[PDB]
Amino acid sequence: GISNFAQEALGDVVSVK
Amino acid sequence: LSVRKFTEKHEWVTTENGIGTVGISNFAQEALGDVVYCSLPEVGTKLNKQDEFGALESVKAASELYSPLSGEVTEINEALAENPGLVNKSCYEDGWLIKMTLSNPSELDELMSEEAYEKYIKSI
Amino acid sequence: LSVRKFTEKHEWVTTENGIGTVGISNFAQEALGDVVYCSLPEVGTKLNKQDEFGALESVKAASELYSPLSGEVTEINEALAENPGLVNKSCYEDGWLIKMTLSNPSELDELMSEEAYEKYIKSIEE
Amino acid sequence: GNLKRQKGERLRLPPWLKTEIPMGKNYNKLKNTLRNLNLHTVCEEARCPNIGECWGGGEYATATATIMLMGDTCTRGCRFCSVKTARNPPPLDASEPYNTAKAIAEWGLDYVVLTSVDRDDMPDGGAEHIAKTVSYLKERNPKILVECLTPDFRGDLKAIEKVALSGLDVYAHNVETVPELQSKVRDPRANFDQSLRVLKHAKKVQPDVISKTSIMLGLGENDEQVYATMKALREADVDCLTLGQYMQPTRRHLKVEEYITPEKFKYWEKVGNELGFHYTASGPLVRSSYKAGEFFLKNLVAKRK
Amino acid sequence: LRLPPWLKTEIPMGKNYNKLKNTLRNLNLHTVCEEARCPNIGECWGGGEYATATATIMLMGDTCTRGCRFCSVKTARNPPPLDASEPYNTAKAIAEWGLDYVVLTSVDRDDMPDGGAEHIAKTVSYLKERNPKILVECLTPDFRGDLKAIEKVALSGLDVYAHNVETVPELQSKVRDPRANFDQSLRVLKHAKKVQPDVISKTSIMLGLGENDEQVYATMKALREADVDCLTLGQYMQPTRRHLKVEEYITPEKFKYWEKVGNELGFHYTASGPLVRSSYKAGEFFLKNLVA
Amino acid sequence: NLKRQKGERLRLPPWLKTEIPMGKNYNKLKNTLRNLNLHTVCEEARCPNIGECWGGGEYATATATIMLMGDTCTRGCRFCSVKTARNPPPLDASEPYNTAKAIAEWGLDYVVLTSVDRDDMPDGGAEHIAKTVSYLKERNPKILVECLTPDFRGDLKAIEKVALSGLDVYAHNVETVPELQSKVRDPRANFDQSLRVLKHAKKVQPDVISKTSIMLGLGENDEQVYATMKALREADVDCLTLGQYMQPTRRHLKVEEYITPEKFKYWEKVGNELGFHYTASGPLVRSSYKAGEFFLKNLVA
Ligand SMILES: C[S@@+](CC[C@H](N)C(=O)[O-])C[C@H]1O[C@@H](n2cnc3c(N)ncnc32)[C@H](O)[C@@H]1O
Ligand SMILES: C[S@@+](CC[C@H](N)C(=O)[O-])C[C@H]1O[C@@H](n2cnc3c(N)ncnc32)[C@H](O)[C@@H]1O
Ligand SMILES: C[S@@+](CC[C@H](N)C(=O)[O-])C[C@H]1O[C@@H](n2cnc3c(N)ncnc32)[C@H](O)[C@@H]1O
Ligand SMILES: *C(=O)CCCC[C@@H](S)CC
Ligand SMILES: *C(=O)CCCC[C@@H](S)CC
Ligand SMILES: *C(=O)CCCC[C@@H](S)CC
Ligand code: SF4
Ligand code: SF4
Ligand code: SF4
Repeated sequence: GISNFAQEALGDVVSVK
Repeated sequence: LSVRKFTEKHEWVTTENGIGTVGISNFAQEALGDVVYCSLPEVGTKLNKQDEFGALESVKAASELYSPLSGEVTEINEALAENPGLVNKSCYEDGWLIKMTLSNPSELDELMSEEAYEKYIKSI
Repeated sequence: LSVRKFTEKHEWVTTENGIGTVGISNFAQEALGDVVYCSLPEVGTKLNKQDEFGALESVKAASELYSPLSGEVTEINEALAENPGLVNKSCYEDGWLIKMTLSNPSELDELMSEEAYEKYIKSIEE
Repeated sequence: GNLKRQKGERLRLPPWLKTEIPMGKNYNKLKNTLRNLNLHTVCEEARCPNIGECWGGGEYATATATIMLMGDTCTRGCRFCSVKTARNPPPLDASEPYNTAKAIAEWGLDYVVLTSVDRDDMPDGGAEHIAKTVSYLKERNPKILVECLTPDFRGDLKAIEKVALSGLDVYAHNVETVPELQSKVRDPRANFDQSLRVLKHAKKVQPDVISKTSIMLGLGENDEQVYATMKALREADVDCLTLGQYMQPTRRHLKVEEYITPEKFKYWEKVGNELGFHYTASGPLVRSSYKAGEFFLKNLVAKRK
Repeated sequence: LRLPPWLKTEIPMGKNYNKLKNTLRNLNLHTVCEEARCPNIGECWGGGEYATATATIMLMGDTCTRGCRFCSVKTARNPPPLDASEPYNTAKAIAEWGLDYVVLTSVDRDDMPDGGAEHIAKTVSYLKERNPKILVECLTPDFRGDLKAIEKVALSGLDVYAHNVETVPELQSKVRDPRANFDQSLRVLKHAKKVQPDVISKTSIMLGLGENDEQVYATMKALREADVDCLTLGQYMQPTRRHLKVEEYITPEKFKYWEKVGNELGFHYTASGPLVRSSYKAGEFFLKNLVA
Repeated sequence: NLKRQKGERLRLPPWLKTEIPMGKNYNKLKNTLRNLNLHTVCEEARCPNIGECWGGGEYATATATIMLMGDTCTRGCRFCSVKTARNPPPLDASEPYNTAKAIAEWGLDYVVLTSVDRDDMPDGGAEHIAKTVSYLKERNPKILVECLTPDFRGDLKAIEKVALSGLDVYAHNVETVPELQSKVRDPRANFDQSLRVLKHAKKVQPDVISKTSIMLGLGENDEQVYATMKALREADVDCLTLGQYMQPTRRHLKVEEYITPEKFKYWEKVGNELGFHYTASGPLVRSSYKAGEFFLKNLVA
């Protein structure tokens, strides 16, 4: 998967920007 | 992996499972500048020691690469084609040049150790 | 007795029965002048490539001697003790310097031939 | 090869511009001298290709380097110069002029070239700092020959006068390029007319000094602009001239627009002789400080007439 | 639903970056980079080769009194009160980071009587009194057209007064909060030139919100009639699923086209690009076009 | 151990060792001489500075001292390795013309000319030397010419023949102190005659620059060297050169003492006190050693 630290600073996968 | 050994042409080599990874030292990349094109050989090219296998071209300088070992080119760093700055940014990790076999592994005794190379570039 | 090969320091060498005879070229003795003393090593001295084994002294010049090969010194020319001029009058025959064994017989590949040394001292484009 | 840049694309380096990676005893002797005295050189900061040749010396050639005064960070941002940029660099090191004389004394130089960054934050542009370095050099060795590659000082006549009265032997200031390319190549605080007023005023203050300037080729200029520039330099009573190939120092600086052939540089030296320069150092790797002491003998020949 | 290739970025690396991240939390300061979720966080907070690591401290909390449809900053009817230590702490962190050029911003505080003009002015005064040679740029809110509040910020020793029109006039109602309009944002930049004649004006517009080439040209020409000095053009990117969708990804070639048109109209420097934001390399553009 | 005994010869000091001459500029200059049948005092006197002088610096510095009137001298100086014969061949009329070609081919701004002595010639070759200077100033009026002439046995007409040839530096060597003239130089030369050559050169051409050279290490003492430098400065000699005598062949004079480099730098200080326009002093310093550099760095200002 993806790291929680990275996920919280990743965005919204649709990332969004 | 093994320890890094250098040649007088400022090229290092590390061996692992009979495969040698070749690149240029940090002292050489700082002296060349921003590398913009990596002329690398093709996979399968037979190389002898001190044979010219390619060249590095920077914005203000250019350097011809000479082979530190004798063997057959196994792999080249394809990432250098689209991002040749890896030679300057990560000359010891992500900016390796080629990987080859060792048709004469006794040639590693001719290269300088990492301590010997540091004295070689500083004239001490 | 094979052909002689030269170095970049103007040192020639011939081989016979695994023994190398060393001296300086005619281009070097003309540039040094009348030799008055020859500093030569003693027998049994082990030498490496490009090691200062001796030195020549002339009236107006002085040049160090570097071994063109690696090995052990076998014999030095005793005639140079009382006749140091043999280096000038006969650098390729009776004016040889030392005789030594060969640790690496493949070190002859590094040197020049009679033609290459002539292009080297005359700066001929090749 | 191509030798002329197509749009979007960039040029391959010609073989006559390839140099050797600098190293050796004299290279490290100069390196250790600079680091022990917190000194800088334009050779390192501008990333000159002649470092190995100048710092290495030779059998009879002396190892030399052009010390850069007032720090390694300039106030100008010239698109051709890899020297770092900041609006307010740290204050001047008061010991640098004194330490510079100690560095030259170690190197045993008979001819010394000095330069510096531009310090637009300084009221006098560092003119007193440069003149103090020349003083310590003449103090340590009265028989020394000093050349100053000097900034334009934004045309400040008192600043130019302070450097030209320091006991200087050669007053050097570079126009870098033809007038039509001043805005593209140089910082907007520099222009062609201003650089000629620097060289013209140095001769007015001290007529015995030598005027010297340099031009970079390969930035897009044509032969008409080069000759017109050289003609204007002579009318400003500039004694000698240097022409060289511009070479891209880093990826972020200007790309080379054309690589001038070695024969074409030989022609520009011919024009320099026709126009009456004392000498015209013209060549691909020729820089302002390249063998400056060797070319200084040409000034003494023309001065004798 | 479109996803472009030239708008991709990297996950922040923390070589010189955690120094800024830990300094902002030590002084309990906020920044617009984290709240707006900018993709250029790694490039602005960490210089790759030789770029001074800069940031944009967002003042007056992380919650705005306005809800702009293009902005992901939190919105509340009544945000927490002002922190008196914010102007003083900001001056310390900026001088700590070794910046020669800093740009400050803040959320809109329509609950404050002056809109925070005195709070911003104290942040600039503490920063200029500490370091007179540092360059400060304020991305000021419109203050609902309060000419006294605009005058208070413009007279705080400001180097570059910045207030953005964000988009073309035809898209003001859909993109921005109704308390902000096009003619109001122009009166913020115009009045800063009257009270402080030697100030430098700067604004930023966003592309991809449904505007056309004809509408963009009239906006830049109207900005020049307002004697606005600088201009910034960038591609609008959707912050969260809840905000507006992108309408058209402007090509990088057309982004370069508006840079020439800005140079034609007389803009002192026109910074245009897909990833170009208001403060993106603001100090680098100042050194290349605004010092003679 | 720098002092010499009768039965012993001195050891060569390390500061006098040079390198074997070779390279591009060395072979370029040597090929030019052989194609024009020219000679140089560098090769005939076997100078240890051949590699440095003929090497140059790759711009306008590859230089050499051409020796006119053949490689055979009519005199036998006990310090000079130039060949000696009673009847040398006649002069080559094309030597002045070919010498100007060689100098123009080298692109020199300062050229030094010298020659063997031709005591068989009625004028000692003065016209031949003057004709070489005229050819040089014809191809290049800007060039600076220094002539290291013989004494002409004091012939005033031969001395002024060279002095009025458009010369820039008139050089004639006293070689040693007056007490060692008989031991070192040919009996046809003496100290007072060498000073007459320099005095008469300035007398007929006041704008000329006088120059002379002395060899140290032939048995002279500090009291004689200081007195010789006074007599030279009294004779209005502008420039002085001090260098270490070095044995050219076994058949020539042995070095009596190898003077230290610090002592040479002291004699340079003495030359400045006495008023010489410059004083080139050093172990390997010869009359032509960097002559152009010493001329431009001292006499132009
Ligand atoms: C430090 S500048 C000295 C002049 C002074 N600082 C000024 O601009 O007024 C040193 C010189 O290096 C030269 N230089 C810098 N980058 C160069 C390049 N890429 N190619 C050729 N010359 C370069 C320029 O001629 C410049 O004048
Ligand atoms: C948050 S505002 C701060 C100033 C004040 N709060 C105001 O808007 O008047 C600062 C900048 O963030 C930018 N911003 C926020 N979200 C953005 C997005 N999704 N794309 C591009 N820019 C954005 C806007 O361009 C705006 O100029
Ligand atoms: C060029 S001729 C002198 C000119 C002319 N033939 C005459 O004697 O009047 C010889 C020159 O070489 C120099 N020379 C010859 N042998 C030398 C030696 N062994 N050591 C130092 N100088 C020497 C002499 O000082 C002299 O200047
Ligand atoms: C690149 O060519 C930089 C050249 C710097 C020239 C300095 S070393 C002397 C003026
Ligand atoms: C996403 O595009 C948000 C961009 C925020 C830009 C800030 S960091 C400077 C104006
Ligand atoms: C040995 O010392 C011979 C020196 C010859 C000097 C010539 S090259 C100039 C006078
Ligand atoms: S003024 Fe221009 S050329 Fe000189 S150091 Fe500064 S940037 Fe380089
Ligand atoms: S005013 Fe609009 S853009 Fe600015 S912080 Fe508030 S909601 Fe975001
Ligand atoms: S005169 Fe004496 S010093 Fe001159 S060339 Fe003849 S022998 Fe040599």
